Amino acid sequence: DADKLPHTKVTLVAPPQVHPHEQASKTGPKVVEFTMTIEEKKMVIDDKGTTLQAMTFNGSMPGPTLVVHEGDYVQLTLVNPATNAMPHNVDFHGATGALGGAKLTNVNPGEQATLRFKADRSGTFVYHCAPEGMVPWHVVSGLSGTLMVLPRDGLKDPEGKPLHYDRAYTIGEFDLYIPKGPDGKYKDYATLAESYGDTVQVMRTLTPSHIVFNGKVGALTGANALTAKVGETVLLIHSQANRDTRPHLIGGHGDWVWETGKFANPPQRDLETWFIRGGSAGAALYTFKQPGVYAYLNHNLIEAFELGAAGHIKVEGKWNDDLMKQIKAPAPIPR
Amino acid sequence: DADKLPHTKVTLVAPPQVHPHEQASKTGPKVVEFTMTIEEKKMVIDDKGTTLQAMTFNGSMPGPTLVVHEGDYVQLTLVNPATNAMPHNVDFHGATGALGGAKLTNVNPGEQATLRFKADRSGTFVYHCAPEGMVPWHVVSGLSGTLMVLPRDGLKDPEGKPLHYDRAYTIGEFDLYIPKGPDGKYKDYATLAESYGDTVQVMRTLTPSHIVFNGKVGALTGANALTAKVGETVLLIHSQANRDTRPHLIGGHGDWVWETGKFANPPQRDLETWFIRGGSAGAALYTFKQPGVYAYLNHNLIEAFELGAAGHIKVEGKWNDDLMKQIKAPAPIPR
Amino acid sequence: DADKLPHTKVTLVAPPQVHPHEQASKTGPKVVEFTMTIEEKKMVIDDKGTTLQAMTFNGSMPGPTLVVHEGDYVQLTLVNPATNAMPHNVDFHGATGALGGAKLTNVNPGEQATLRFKADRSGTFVYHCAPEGMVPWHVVSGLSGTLMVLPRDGLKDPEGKPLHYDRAYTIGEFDLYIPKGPDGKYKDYATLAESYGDTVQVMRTLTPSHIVFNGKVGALTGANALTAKVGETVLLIHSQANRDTRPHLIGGHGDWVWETGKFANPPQRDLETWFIRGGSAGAALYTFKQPGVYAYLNHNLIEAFELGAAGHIKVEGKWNDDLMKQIKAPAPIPR
Ligand SMILES: [Cu+2]
Ligand SMILES: [Cu+2]
Ligand SMILES: [Cu+2]
Ligand SMILES: [Cu+2]
Ligand SMILES: [Cu+2]
Ligand SMILES: [Cu+2]
Ligand SMILES: [Zn+2]
Ligand SMILES: [Zn+2]
Ligand SMILES: [Zn+2]
Ligand SMILES: [Zn+2]
Ligand SMILES: [Zn+2]
Ligand SMILES: [Zn+2]
Ligand SMILES: [Zn+2]
Ligand SMILES: [Zn+2]
Ligand SMILES: [Zn+2]
Ligand SMILES: [Zn+2]
Ligand SMILES: [Zn+2]
Ligand SMILES: [Zn+2]
Ligand SMILES: [Zn+2]
Ligand SMILES: [Zn+2]
Ligand SMILES: [Zn+2]
Ligand SMILES: [Zn+2]
Ligand SMILES: [Zn+2]
Ligand SMILES: [Zn+2]
Repeated sequence: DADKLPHTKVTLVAPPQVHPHEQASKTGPKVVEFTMTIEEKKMVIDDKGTTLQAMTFNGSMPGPTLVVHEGDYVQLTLVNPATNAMPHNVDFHGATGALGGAKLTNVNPGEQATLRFKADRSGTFVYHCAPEGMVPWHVVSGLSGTLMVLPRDGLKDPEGKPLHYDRAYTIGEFDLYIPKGPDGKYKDYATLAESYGDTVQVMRTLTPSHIVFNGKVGALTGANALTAKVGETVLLIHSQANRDTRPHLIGGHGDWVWETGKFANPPQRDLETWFIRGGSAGAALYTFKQPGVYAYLNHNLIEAFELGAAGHIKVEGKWNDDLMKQIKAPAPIPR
Repeated sequence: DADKLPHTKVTLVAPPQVHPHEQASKTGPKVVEFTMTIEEKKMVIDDKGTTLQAMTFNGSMPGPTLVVHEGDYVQLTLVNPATNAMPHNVDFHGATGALGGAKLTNVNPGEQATLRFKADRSGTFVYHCAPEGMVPWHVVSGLSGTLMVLPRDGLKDPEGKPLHYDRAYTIGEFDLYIPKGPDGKYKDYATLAESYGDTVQVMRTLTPSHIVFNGKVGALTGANALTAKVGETVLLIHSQANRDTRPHLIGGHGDWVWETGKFANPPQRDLETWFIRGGSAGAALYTFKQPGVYAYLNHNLIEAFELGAAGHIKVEGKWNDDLMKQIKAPAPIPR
Repeated sequence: DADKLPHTKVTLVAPPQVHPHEQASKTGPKVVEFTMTIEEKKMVIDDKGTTLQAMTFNGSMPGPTLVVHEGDYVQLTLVNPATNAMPHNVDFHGATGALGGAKLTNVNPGEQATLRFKADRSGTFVYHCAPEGMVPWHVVSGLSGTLMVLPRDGLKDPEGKPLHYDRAYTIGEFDLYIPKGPDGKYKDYATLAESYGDTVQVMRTLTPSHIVFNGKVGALTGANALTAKVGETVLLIHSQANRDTRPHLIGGHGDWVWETGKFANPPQRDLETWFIRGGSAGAALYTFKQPGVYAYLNHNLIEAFELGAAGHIKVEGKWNDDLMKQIKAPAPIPR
């Protein structure tokens, strides 16, 4: 019985970080409380100055990652401020009933609601907005993120041995549908409502103009690259709420991967490239053995290098000649 | 030896139902006899009045589901009436040899043939027409369905424990390629042969105009919604003979799923969204715990809500506040 | 320590064959030496005379398959002759560090380099060229192939029982992006550099003009069909370095399949159609039980029959009436 359990309040953090949490816990079930606020905002998504009339949870794409343990209850307060123009709600793939909660969280601008559900299944699960008659537009404009429900005794390999991570990162991949004018340049709209009709026409072609990690081309590069060090194990959470993708770490692997994202199933090992189905989140563990700059990308290489689906991980530490060695550097062909 | 076994005759039923059958059986192997008749027919596929020059098994899209047990023999009589214009045949992915049977069932209008094959592998398998030189057109125009071969001792979980369903439903998803004229409206053709050339041109773009469950937009809604009740376990069979899809139950899950559709492999549990490869059938079990109207859809949300890949399940019974509760209804933001 | 182990030199062979090798071996770890030479060349890819300005490893699409055992070291010499125009390198998905080796193998025309890496993970893995700023163009123009790393004690089923193959075949599937002129005919270019700008524009549509096995439409048909015989077990290696595909054997199955391509994971059995993610190689075993001409294809049937993704296997031996029998040949409908 839920209203008799202890409550705890969690403060969310912006992607690509994930808020502090315990993996294996001796703690009993809790009601874990969160809040999120919708923000409609225009956003620059590429190096040409192209804009998207965007819709976000807490101001970011993706929304923040929420983390609980199997058997906890999630209690979310969803706020839709009067500065917004549209109605919104939330569907948790991790929940059971009432269209994932969407039927109980319909909030017009100026309103809020509170939902509770039991997180009775372990894994990474998508959440997204789903207002009647406007579902795909709200999703592709930026309203999605991940709930992670960890098993109470932590992650396990196929033989039941313990697995861990030292840091977690969250990557949301967004297929965007930006309209063009008769001059062949991308259109810039004064309001969110004015972008609607033209955007639906692009969507129906099923061809994205851009595909970006965390809100823009190059979001996870330069000063904003992911980081790690040799010997450290990282969890990479990858959500795609609308379209399939195929993650790959250049110079690495997926040591243990749940591509369907559900921790009660055995992971697979040694993957070069894995597959996240549109409408889900998956998770990969990797332990760095070499330093350097890695690329993490969608391995449809057109989607990655032409359309935007790629980022960087900068890894410090000591080079290992046993794993790889330059025997002869590039030099003229002997004759 | 097959011609020495008992024969039984089965009467097929129209989708989305599946004909009565036993799951676990003590019965020994049988020769199980079926008949199907091809019908070429023009069909309205959307709410605008758009038509498809269609080709069907028994008058429906998909064709009916055929159910036998591992070790039975399937003996099908295929009839091509003289009212049809084209030659046809059948390829069972469940069979071994002769292009799945296609080489032995080539029937011109006015003809019939009878094929027998051993159903020696368990799972859900696609069948489809495949006439030399015209294969993709006949498949995308509607000629596909599912053969289910159940293990003799019923379905099993990864630990070998028994699994069951109380009702089965069959959903065929069809990517359609309808041509347009210079005014930008869909074309209506007087005959099947006249649609051919224009349709090939659309197909080569790889962009469907429509994607529909069971023959039309909204086929599985209103009076024709699927039904169930709290406590009941349903099997959802999903076939796609030409193109990938990603099934999802809104407010539910896949309790146990064989996404590749082959029952001798362990299922996965707790899936949010699964993946049916073009050219296959997969199967999901779910036990309802909450009443209400669920949506069952392809979670490329453009494909579902714009192009047609979505239906409804109406579930009766008692609401469960432990799984989900509205703590505070939508109301003004406190100030 | 690698520079203290025995060295062996291997001679590569052209696809669809794979060079002779042992499956299970009592041999200890070796440094296994290979060489490959890049060849830029114009190539006819269809029956209309269409050309591709191509880039290849050893003159073929795909590149040759390299085979070692888990714990061996791969030592490759990569040569870029002065007759070529562009810089090249190599990224092995099977390797750890330095962008899979790409950072250590940058060779301008007239140069060569030698790389060594430990093949410490079993499976089939893609290798491909990846020059800074030009990655997708070099990959889709033909620069990819497969490294197979076999477990030291051979392939195993989910229960640890031994599995074998009698012959191996390697199939590379290539999505091509050929530009058209204002008359709607495919363009023919005098040099590789002149095709670049127009080709990028086609790539960004994400719609291939052609999809071919081993370099052209019908590559693996007629005199160049694959072969086998009843009772023989074949391994079919399928690589796709840029785009998803869904292999199917018409009249057969995947007896045991590693669709993600990594041999330390249990295979699945009885598959009708499997899935190779863009940016990977997978492997299927099948034992022929019936003679005849099989088709092996991508089961997006438009991609196979309209765009080129299909080949043939000719199988000799004795027909088996227990598995399949024509009960009644095509004949007039009785009245
Ligand atoms: Cu919304
Ligand atoms: Cu959803
Ligand atoms: Cu037909
Ligand atoms: Cu087929
Ligand atoms: Cu290159
Ligand atoms: Cu790669
Ligand atoms: Zn309480
Ligand atoms: Zn509280
Ligand atoms: Zn907890
Ligand atoms: Zn819409
Ligand atoms: Zn650690
Ligand atoms: Zn980069
Ligand atoms: Zn008989
Ligand atoms: Zn009989
Ligand atoms: Zn039976
Ligand atoms: Zn055709
Ligand atoms: Zn039941
Ligand atoms: Zn609906
Ligand atoms: Zn040495
Ligand atoms: Zn040597
Ligand atoms: Zn070896
Ligand atoms: Zn490029
Ligand atoms: Zn053998
Ligand atoms: Zn053929």
